[PDB]
Amino acid sequence: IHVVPKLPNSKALLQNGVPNILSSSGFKTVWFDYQRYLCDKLTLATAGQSLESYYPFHILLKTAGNPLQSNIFNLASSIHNNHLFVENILPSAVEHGTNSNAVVKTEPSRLFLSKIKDSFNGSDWEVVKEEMIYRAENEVLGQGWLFLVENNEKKLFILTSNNNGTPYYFPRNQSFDLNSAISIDEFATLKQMKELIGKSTKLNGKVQDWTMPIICVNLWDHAYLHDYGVGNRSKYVKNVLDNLNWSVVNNRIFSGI
Amino acid sequence: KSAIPSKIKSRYLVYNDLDTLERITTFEPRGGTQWNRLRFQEMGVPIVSNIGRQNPFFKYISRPEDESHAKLSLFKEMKGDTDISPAAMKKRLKKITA
Amino acid sequence: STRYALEHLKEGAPLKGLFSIEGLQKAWFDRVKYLDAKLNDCTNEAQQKPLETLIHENSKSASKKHIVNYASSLYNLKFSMSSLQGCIRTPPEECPRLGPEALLQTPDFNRTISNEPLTTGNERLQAALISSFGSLMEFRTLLINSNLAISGDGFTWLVARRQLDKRAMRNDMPNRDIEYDKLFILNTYNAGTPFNFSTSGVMNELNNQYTNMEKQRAKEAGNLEDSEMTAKQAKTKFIYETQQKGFSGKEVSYIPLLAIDASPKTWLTDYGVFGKREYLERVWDSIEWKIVESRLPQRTKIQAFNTL
Amino acid sequence: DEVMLLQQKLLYDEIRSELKSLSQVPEDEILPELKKSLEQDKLSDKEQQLEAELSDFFRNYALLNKLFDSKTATPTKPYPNLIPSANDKPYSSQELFLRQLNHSMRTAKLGATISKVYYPHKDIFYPPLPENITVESLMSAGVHLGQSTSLWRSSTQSYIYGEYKGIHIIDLNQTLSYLKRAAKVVEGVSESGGIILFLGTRQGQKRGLEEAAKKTHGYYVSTRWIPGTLTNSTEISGIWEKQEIDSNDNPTERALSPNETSKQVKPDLLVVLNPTENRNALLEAIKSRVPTIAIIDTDSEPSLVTYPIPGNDDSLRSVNFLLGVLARAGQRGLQNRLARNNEK
Amino acid sequence: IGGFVADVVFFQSPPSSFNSMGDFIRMKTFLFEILEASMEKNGSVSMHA
Amino acid sequence: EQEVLDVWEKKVVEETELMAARTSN
Amino acid sequence: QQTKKIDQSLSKKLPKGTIYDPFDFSMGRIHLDR
Ligand SMILES: [Mg+2]
Repeated sequence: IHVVPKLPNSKALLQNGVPNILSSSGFKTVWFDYQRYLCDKLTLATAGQSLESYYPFHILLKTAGNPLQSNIFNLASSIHNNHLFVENILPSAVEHGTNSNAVVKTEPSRLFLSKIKDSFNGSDWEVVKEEMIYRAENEVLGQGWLFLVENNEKKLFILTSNNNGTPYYFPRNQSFDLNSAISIDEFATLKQMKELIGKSTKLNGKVQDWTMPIICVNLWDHAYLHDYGVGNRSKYVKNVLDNLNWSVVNNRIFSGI
Repeated sequence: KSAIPSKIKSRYLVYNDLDTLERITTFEPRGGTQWNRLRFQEMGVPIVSNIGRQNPFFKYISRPEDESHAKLSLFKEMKGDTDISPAAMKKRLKKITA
Repeated sequence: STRYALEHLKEGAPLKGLFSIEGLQKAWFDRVKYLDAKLNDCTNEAQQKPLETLIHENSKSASKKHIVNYASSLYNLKFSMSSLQGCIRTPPEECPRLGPEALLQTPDFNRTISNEPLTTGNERLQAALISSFGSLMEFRTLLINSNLAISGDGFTWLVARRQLDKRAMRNDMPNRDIEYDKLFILNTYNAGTPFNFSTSGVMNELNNQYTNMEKQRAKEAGNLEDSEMTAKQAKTKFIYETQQKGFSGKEVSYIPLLAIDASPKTWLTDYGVFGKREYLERVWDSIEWKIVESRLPQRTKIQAFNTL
Repeated sequence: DEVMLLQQKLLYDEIRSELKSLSQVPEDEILPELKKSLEQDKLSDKEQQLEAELSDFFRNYALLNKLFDSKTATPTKPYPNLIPSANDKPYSSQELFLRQLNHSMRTAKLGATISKVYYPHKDIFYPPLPENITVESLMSAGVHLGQSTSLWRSSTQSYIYGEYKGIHIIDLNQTLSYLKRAAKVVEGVSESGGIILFLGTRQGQKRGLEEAAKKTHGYYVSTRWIPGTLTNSTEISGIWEKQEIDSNDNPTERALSPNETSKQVKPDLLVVLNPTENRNALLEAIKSRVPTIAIIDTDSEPSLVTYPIPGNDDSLRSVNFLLGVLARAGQRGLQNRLARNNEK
Repeated sequence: IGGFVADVVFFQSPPSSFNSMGDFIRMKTFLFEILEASMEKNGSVSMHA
Repeated sequence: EQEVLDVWEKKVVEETELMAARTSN
Repeated sequence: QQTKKIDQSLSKKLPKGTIYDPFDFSMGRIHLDR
């Protein structure tokens, strides 16, 4: 059985919702409704199979190669990405208890700022934010996810996923939409991706990758339609970008000690 | 009932008896019909119901329209025990006769 | 929005058992307003042209792809919402919201049927449907299953195959233009267009240009072609063409006849998430078959009703 | 500083290259030229003090260096040997592995949490307490399956609930009762401070035997039962060594007499997970008066063992389940004894 | 074809690869287009390629 | 199938050599 | 090329419609069915 994890301050999030980002009803829809739907779907899909004993992340990693296991792959990816998103937008990572943790707001770390500096030609974090929203609104034509990710080259970069993609595994990034017209350079990118796949030396048809997610934002209408409405996803993304759990973001960042 | 030996490195098998007089489990470290079915699904050519109408997976109200030489079908049903003509079908025929 | 209005729907009104006032607004009117705004914001000075003509004339170009995006989305929503008329069931605003038990609930498409065209008197459409999908139960189950399966914003269409006659694209041939062969069901995602005659071969042409440019690079670098360079590319090209080899003459095109929307924006407002099945069922009950029977083109009389 | 740390990790090797150089050339062509310059370099400048200091330096460093010395902390930082890479250059494989561990411990678990799923290691490490075992749990473990009808030992007719799929089905109710009694007796010996020996030779049982033995401070055998272990202890095991321990089960580091260490040391409770293949041990235990416990299948004599536990013995899950229950009973007993002698 | 033996038709000419490879033709892989798939009373699946 | 058919190939060539040799005798 | 004709003693003729597995092509199948 895959059950929805217990978020901290669940009573607060249920009574009033996450501040400045989502309403009580909207957060209900995005988590207490959609996550339950997704988890029950996954349980019914993987019941009576070896995959029932693995967490969604390992499920998506295992099922990435297999074509036919696209339902379980998509379900696991959506569950994991949704939890990542909600975790990074949590107001308080740890319950206040008898301590006044709310007295201080979270801020990005100097290591994160330096990482941005090197990664984006020494551009400001706000510049990267505006470029991120522009890319998100220009690329994802429908449902999808937005990621700021870190590769093995120690440099952050932006990744846009359509429907239910995974930053971790690159052939399933779902970055490109082939429904509409496509460009020569993009076709070449797909071709070199195919060649890199062909280079694989295992029957499983797997290629190593280490693209880890530092920041995740859900673009599914289940999150924004109720409050912001049609066509305002840009404002929704802007708001979530400005309001984040930088403790979680920094913890995701790799320290090296 | 038994613990399969160690050298079986495959996660699939088939079997008939849990235990036997020889203190072994009659099994075979096999199972590939799953792969045949998955390959067929990949081919993705649906099966057409030639001659036979009224796809079985669906309920219909056409059965009431049952007018086709029912005597032959009834003869078939009576002769259920098709194994031994002088004994099996004979005793089934005797039951039907009674 | 005036150029894309419809008699059935009105402003500040709910649909019969399908959409509330707010549901209809946020589903149709907000979407059409936003699409019109952005489409006119983009370079579409030839607005007087029909949407279908715009899509056909402008395509196969990343530089002019957002125009196709928005126009195709608008046309898709238009066609998908056109067929709806309303149903007998209770309005959603009064109908209780569904919960997790909806998933466990078992469908009854295998044992029931409703809203048959024969009731409205479209025996032509009924005969076509039976000859194509076997039975109305087959057809209904296929439609609902496919639409519930599609997750991202998309549509499910009842398409009719039209086999282009051997010609050099000579127009104005009345009484023989719109002739279909068989009925099929198709899925489209985001901005997909169910016509296929302005769509087939895009990747093949991209691959051809790519291999040609790679050949130029090899020649200018003084390289020699390899076994894979001469065999793998040839095999890929051959399979591509054979797969998109419907017929010798301009292949085969598809005439739309019906479309159903799967975008969550259409049904999450008044059905939550668990109610996608219920929304699809009510959509089925809310099809006016007169529109689809009107859109159904003639059958291929040539050789078929000729039987000679 | 950090520049000295990042100076390519191998610098000033030209000095080594030079000291390698000038050696291949013969001496006759170099040394005369260098030695014919001392007459010039002597000059007249004062040198006494400087040369005395230099000589003292040579004596102290070159001639007084200690090649071998002498007559004859907290590992706060992990991966001390680990070294960092350059900021501009990509991650190292080790750095990737550590980042992987960080992700696994923090973000990988995200998603959903699993429930009502079986994990084999939990049978060994988190066994239930005897009073909480259920017939459902035993059936899930598979204790109910027995040998085929064709191998049935009629002496076990009282433990059969029936036959299904061509094999006998043990009565889990009787299994549960006998298991409760066995758990109580093992716990009793645990408080008494006796010696509990768990014996299982079938493949894969070593993990369970070792865990049980360690958590009840007992002993285990998994390779083979040397015949005469108890009936011929003087010969089989006299060479090995014993300990003297206090009531708290702590070594006291007291020298032992040769005779004291050469006396026999006999188990107080013998649990056998494979009685069928371990007949010799049961006979030695009976003839040496050692109470024994066993898991009895439908083809094993129940009379050889004082406290039988009717159940399957050919499956690791069942044997692990039962052995873990017994081990936790022994553990609670040991805990009670430790508490009592720690605080009266 | 994918675990199933299928009845294969030829496009009016057997390839010269058949004459070249003889009885060892199983070594090489070819491309097939599945016209139809049907059933038989014995439970067998008869597919045409 | 390929990893089986290569072994089958080698086996068939060796055995056909053997049987041609025996037939020649 | 090389020898081009072989007998039926060691070449499995799969019936039409029958489901098969890769192992069927091995030399082992011939030994098993004999
Ligand atoms: Mg046994």
